[PDB]
Amino acid sequence: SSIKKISFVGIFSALATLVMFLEFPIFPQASFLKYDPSEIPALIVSFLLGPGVGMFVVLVKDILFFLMKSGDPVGIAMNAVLGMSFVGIAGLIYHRNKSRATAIKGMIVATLFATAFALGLNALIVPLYFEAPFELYLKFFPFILAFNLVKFGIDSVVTFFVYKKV
Ligand SMILES: Cc1cc2nc3c(=O)[nH]c(=O)nc-3n(C[C@H](O)[C@H](O)[C@H](O)CO)c2cc1C
Ligand SMILES: CCCCCCCCCO[C@@H]1O[C@H](CO)[C@@H](O)[C@H](O)[C@H]1O
Repeated sequence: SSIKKISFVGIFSALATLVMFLEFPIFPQASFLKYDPSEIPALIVSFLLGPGVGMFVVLVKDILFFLMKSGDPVGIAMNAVLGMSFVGIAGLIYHRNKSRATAIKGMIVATLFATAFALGLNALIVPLYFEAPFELYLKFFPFILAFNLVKFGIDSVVTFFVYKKV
């Protein structure tokens, strides 16, 4: 209820900023791809309060996380760009047919989109970030694909066993 909800968002984003400190590289080769489950707070916020609010959370989350981990602008900007895209799409699908069907149809789609958005993004970033030629990206390609497919897929199914578990 306005003031009651502003605080709810504020502590959930500050909750996600916390969870972002258990980030681990999962892939030993790809030390740049690091998994954190902080996209599960925003996915919950996006379902209750709307797609724009969910992106606001991951936006402020990564800003705070960047203020505390000052030294990864492009990486954090990548996580913010991919993160905002994951929740806003999942929020939008859920948000015209309250039917629980749109909950998973949005997560299946959002997981696929954010995965595709990551490959296209890294295509002109992994060359630029490592100041390398385009072939390095292609060495990393199946790991970038498997990562964001697993990261957002896990976040999709974990948020579902949160709604289930009630
Ligand atoms: C080159 C680079 C590529 C990244 N690619 C992805 C990605 O494909 N999917 C994802 O979820 N996060 C990705 N990240 C997010 C990363 O785990 C997070 O931003 C770390 O905080 C990097 O500092 C990427 C980060 C960098 C630096
Ligand atoms: C609007 C109310 C929503 C409920 C919020 C309670 C906490 C967040 C939901 O799940 C939790 O998230 C953590 C971080 O990702 C996980 O580590 C943890 O295992 C899991 O239990």
